[PDB]
Amino acid sequence: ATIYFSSPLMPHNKKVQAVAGKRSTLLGVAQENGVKIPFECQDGNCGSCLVKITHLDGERIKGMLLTDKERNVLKSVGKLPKSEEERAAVRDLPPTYRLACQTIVTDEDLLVEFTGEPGGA
Amino acid sequence: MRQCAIYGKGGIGKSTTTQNLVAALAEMGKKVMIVGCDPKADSTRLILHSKAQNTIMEMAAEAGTVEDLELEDVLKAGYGGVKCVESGGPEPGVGCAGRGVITAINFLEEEGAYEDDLDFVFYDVLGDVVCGGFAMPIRENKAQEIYIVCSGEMMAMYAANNISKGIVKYANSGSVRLGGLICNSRNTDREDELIIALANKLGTQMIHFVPRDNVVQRAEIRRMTVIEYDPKAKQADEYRALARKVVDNKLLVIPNPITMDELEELLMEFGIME
Amino acid sequence: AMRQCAIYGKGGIGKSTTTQNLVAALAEMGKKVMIVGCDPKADSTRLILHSKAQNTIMEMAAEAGTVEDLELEDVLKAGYGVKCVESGGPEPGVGCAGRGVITAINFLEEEGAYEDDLDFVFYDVLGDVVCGGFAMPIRENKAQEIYIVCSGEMMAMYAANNISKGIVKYANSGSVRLGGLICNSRNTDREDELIIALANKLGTQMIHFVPRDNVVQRAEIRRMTVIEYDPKAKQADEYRALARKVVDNKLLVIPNPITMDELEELLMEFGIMEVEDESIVGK
Amino acid sequence: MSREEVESLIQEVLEVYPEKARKDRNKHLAVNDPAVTQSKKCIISNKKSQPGLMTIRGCAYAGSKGVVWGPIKDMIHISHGPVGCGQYSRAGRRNYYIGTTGVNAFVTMNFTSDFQEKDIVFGGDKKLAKLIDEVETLFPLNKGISVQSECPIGLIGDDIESVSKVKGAELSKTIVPVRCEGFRGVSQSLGHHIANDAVRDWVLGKRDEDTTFASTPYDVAIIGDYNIGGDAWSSRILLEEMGLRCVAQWSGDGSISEIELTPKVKLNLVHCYRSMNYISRHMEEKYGIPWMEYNFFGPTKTIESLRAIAAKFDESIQKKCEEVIAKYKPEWEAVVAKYRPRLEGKRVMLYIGGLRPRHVIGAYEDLGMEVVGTGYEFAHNDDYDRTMKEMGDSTLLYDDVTGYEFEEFVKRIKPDLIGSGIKEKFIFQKMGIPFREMHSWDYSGPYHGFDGFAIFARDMDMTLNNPCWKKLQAPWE
Ligand SMILES: Nc1ncnc2c1ncn2[C@@H]1O[C@H](COP(=O)(O)OP(=O)(O)O)[C@@H](O)[C@H]1O
Ligand SMILES: Nc1ncnc2c1ncn2[C@@H]1O[C@H](COP(=O)(O)OP(=O)(O)O)[C@@H](O)[C@H]1O
Ligand code: ICS
Ligand code: CLF
Ligand code: SF4
Ligand code: FES
Ligand SMILES: [Mg+2]
Ligand SMILES: [Mg+2]
Repeated sequence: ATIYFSSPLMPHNKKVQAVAGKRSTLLGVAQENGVKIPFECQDGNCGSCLVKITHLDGERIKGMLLTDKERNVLKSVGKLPKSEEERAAVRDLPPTYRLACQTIVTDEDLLVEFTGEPGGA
Repeated sequence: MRQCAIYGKGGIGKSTTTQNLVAALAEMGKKVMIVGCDPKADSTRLILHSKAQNTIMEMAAEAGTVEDLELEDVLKAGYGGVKCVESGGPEPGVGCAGRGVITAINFLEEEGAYEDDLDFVFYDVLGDVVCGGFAMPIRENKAQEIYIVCSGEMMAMYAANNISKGIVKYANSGSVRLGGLICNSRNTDREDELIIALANKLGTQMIHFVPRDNVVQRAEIRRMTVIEYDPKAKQADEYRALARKVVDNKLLVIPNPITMDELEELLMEFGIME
Repeated sequence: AMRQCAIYGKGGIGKSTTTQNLVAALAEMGKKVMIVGCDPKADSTRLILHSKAQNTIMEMAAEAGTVEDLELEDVLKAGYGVKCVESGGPEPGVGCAGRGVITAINFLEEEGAYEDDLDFVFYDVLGDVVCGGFAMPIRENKAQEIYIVCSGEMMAMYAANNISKGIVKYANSGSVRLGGLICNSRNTDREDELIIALANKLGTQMIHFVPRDNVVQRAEIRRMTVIEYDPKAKQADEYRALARKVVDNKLLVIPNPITMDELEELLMEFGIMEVEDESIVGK
Repeated sequence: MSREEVESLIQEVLEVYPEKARKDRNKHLAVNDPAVTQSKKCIISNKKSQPGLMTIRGCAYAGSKGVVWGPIKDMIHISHGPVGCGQYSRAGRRNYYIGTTGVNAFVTMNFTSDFQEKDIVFGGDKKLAKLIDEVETLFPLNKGISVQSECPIGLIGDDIESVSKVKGAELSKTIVPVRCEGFRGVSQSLGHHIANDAVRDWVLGKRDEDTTFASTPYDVAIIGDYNIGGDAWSSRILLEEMGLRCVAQWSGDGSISEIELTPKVKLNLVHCYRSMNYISRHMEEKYGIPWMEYNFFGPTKTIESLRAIAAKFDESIQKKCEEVIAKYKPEWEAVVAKYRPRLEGKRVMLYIGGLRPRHVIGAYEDLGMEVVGTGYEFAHNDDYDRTMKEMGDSTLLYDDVTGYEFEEFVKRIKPDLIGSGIKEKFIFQKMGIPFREMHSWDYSGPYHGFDGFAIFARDMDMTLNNPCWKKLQAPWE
């Protein structure tokens, strides 16, 4: 799995290959590769690791489970429209916004954007 | 059904003046809503008579999630007319400090606590920095009317300017408008006509000038409002007059943000700073 | 050869003057110091550069399109033998208020301004609410020693408690420690021993007590530090002693959180707030 | 009837749970209103099971290996991890097929990586590569390999994608790495989705160049029929008698060649919408292949589906469909005439995994039974919108029902027949209530088509009207 990290804080987007389905989440692959995404909790409630996820290969989209904690934190930041919630509940499709500490790496190429700010502007 | 918000620097009597305004609004047959976004949950202390109202997010986290949260567990009506809700805030350094407002207001519309019995809904938002949840009521157009609490201190004027910039930025999104300026008084000279002049250059009106009085501290020890403590107190009549001008205020304008140098010029011409 | 320092506390405390007069006393020492104003007001360099206001980093970014094209010399201005930068805040209501902080320090680290050519580095940071960018130095271990400018006001107590909670939160993955508190007088009878009490309960010491002096405005009118104005005045001696003990602070302790119930009692003990009782709640 | 009695029943059932469990479970029980089109305002589906409530849901590995990938015969499926997972899923499902075991077919055999402590500590990539090599040497005839990951594979962080690519390049063989860890997802639905995604991202893309196949305006691909007891064969013969040509069967008696040839098909007939709607949608989006849902449970549903199926082609297919209907009419007429009077008026509740509760109401209603309660373990909201119309008014609807719950509703309702899985057959059989295994047809079948309808009616008369049900109570009690 290829990941492309992009941010205004980083002069250049970083490309790096990741192992899909590791118990360590995208938070781990961010830490091992010298990319800093603000992290402020170990229980997945702060929401400071909110990021934009884009799957460049639209055909290769992998189903996943949107857990209730991630759902509620996305509601707490507000980055969860009703239609995205319904789509994730029915078709098991990922939403555009994710949390770096709760998103699992899937076998595809992904682009992750962040502003360096905690979730919620 | 009008929605209002107190914006301003902390410690300028936002919670106290707001709560006394609520006490004044309760008696003339009006049912009103109060929620405070201040991270310290002291915005509903005087009405509810509780030592500290259990805020939304604390008992949402203890109950696992906000879905397992009941409206009755947070919607406490210390007085018959008015109900009281506290948004709360996270631990310092844990995420954005304004998402508590997000969750509180979202849950409030989800359970429909705004139904068929509301005359005024009034929020107490920290106006030191408008960002995230603090800037939110400007953004989704939830609060139609905004009132700014200020004093003669320069940081109060700068905070009011930041509020003006924020509302100007989001004027086209909705009917968010500045209904006027209310200024509490510290024991310093040449104050009321100052804030009047700030309103004059802001394009807005000055609502009322509330002074510093002794009865407020006694009410603080009592944990009941001045109007509930001493209805004959001149400060109680002052709060009643303030409330009746809020109800009878008609003009809602788009403010004009003011630069640093002109603010400084007013400050030196009044001599508040050298 | 770098000691990294942060100045914290509520807004309207008077910390920004404290930082600039403190930096000027280090200039008399001849220490090469850095001042970074991480405050949206963008005024923490007025009394050093004799200017109206330093042009912050994001104004350079907006006039130049991107931050990368920015040169070091326009951002950093050398006055009183000390170099100055200012971060500021974005337009109020969009994004994070501390965003520029993230824009500033990172860019500094990118341009080599943080390389060890200075004795001391200070960040004057608004500490009213602990938020991303405002808490970024505590998190990314960019400020080794933290000092709180706290007055005898309830708000100052609450802000100091929140900052100490932040430091103790990041007190396991970094060397961010709290040196002590600095007291700026608000003409209160019992404020000095009050902040003494919270220093003791917090597990730390007082750095100094700053008295309310009228010469501060007389120095501000020319946009200069009190040290340059009247080096023979007593306020200059107070700031010099504060600088000497700032250099000589060896107590960098992990603070102890204090409950709000105890904060209420501490204000009641120093007589600032009257004696509350449960049988006098209904009238 | 007695809708008020139903909601009072669910209130009196939900009291024993604590506040969290009670509040969560109250969203998963409802009274059917056929006028409702959006079930989201009446029933909540696809949620995590409450801990410690004796749930019936499986794992994603069950939904992928034991449901989708397993029926394929010419490929070898490797349970990557410990020993229990494959062992409990070995030949426990009656996905019938034709072939020779251990030589050219490997459905009813268990391939596992046999993980031990060192495998967990150090990793299983090299062991997986050696296992792939040993599979190639011991089994030359097989057309391909799939590697189903289990919970430890995902938890310890092995790279099965890289080893799959490397070994497939080395041996010129199709290796499909599928990540179906049991903790992934709340039920078998995510297993279905993961298996579908793996099928899409490996097999479908394996050949796009080939055109050597001769197509026909009458190419139809069966989707989501697993030949449980021979269901897919009956559906296929019914289709071929109508004049069409069945190219692909997914996945009962399914072959990898059929899977690869499927995109060259004029029309897709999806049987199980839940398990295989994702691939149907992907096919429609990419190849422009139209797909639609058909039901082959009971004569009425079979006739309706056959007519709708013939409606998509020229008049010759419609004439052949009418000929088939006329030919097969007397058989099911005789079956109905024989069995309906013995079967008239009985009430039945159902609880099966997905789309089976809604598919078989027609067969029950044809024989005079009525469904009073139904529900699903893992169906989403769309299946509920589809099934609300097919059920009568004031009937029971449940999602992820628990053992205590289901026991209380059956005790109060007192039906005459209950169709559910093995895990409830013997808890309900000791209460003196007839029970039918609705998953494996109780080692019988098939139930599709008229031939399977005859089996269905015979088995239901056999189970319901048995003397053993009259002797549960001692004569001296
Ligand atoms: N009209 C008044 N007269 C005297 N004191 C006042 C008046 N209004 C506010 N205050 C004082 O201002 C302080 C600010 O209180 P509060 O509103 O709770 O904090 P904040 O202003 O941060 O919301 C209170 O301690 C109160 O004693
Ligand atoms: N040592 C002092 N003695 C008297 N007044 C002071 C002193 N320090 C600051 N002040 C006053 O406090 C006011 C605001 O302080 P400032 O430094 O702007 O606060 P902040 O640190 O929040 O920016 C100034 O106008 C100044 O006159
Ligand atoms: S695939 Fe599914 S549990 Fe759709 S996992 Fe399960 S052979 Fe059931 S209700 Mo066994 S979603 Fe098929 C099913 Fe239905 S194994 Fe069979 S009967 S129609
Ligand atoms: S939910 Fe699914 S079936 Fe369960 S383990 Fe997980 S992948 Fe598998 Fe097999 S091995 Fe035994 S039974 Fe489990 S405990 Fe470890
Ligand atoms: S948006 Fe405001 S409240 Fe939120 S983290 Fe940034 S500064 Fe703090
Ligand atoms: S680190 Fe707090 S939610 Fe991810
Ligand atoms: Mg307050
Ligand atoms: Mg300042």
